[PDB]
Amino acid sequence: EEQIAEFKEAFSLFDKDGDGTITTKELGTVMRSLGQNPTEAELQDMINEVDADGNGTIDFPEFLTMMARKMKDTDSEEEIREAFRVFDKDGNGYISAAELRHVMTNKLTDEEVDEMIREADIDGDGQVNYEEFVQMMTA
Amino acid sequence: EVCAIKIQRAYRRHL
Ligand SMILES: [Ca+2]
Ligand SMILES: [Ca+2]
Ligand SMILES: [Ca+2]
Ligand SMILES: [Ca+2]
Repeated sequence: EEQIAEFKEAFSLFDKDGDGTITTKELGTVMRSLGQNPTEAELQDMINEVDADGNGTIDFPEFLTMMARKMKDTDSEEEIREAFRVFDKDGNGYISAAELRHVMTNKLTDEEVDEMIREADIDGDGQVNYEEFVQMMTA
Repeated sequence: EVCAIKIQRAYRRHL
């Protein structure tokens, strides 16, 4: 879109010397300005994860690919978090059988919805948390 | 039924 412009700006914040590549040391600089203090090994891992051609640095195409996947994955997370908030009527961080039942009609019996909860209820507390919800929605 | 949830979410989202 015109989001490439925004991605170029973000890239330019990493590419401190404007050579069109992001090095481990430039990434290091960025992360310390955000209040993190990564090791050289941690930095290398992060570069390696994005470095499609294995040349040891991140060019703008590599960065753009990474940003587009991160944005899709961020958009998805947010969609699932919104769905979860809709179910979690009382905002307690768990979906009850009662909340699932309400939502699910808008006609299931307590027994039928208990069954749905149990299927999703990895930790056995008889409710569905966000982590369990993500599992159920993405599997 | 998770399908039904995915579909109705897709239709009634961002209200
Ligand atoms: Ca650079
Ligand atoms: Ca590269
Ligand atoms: Ca709840
Ligand atoms: Ca649970």
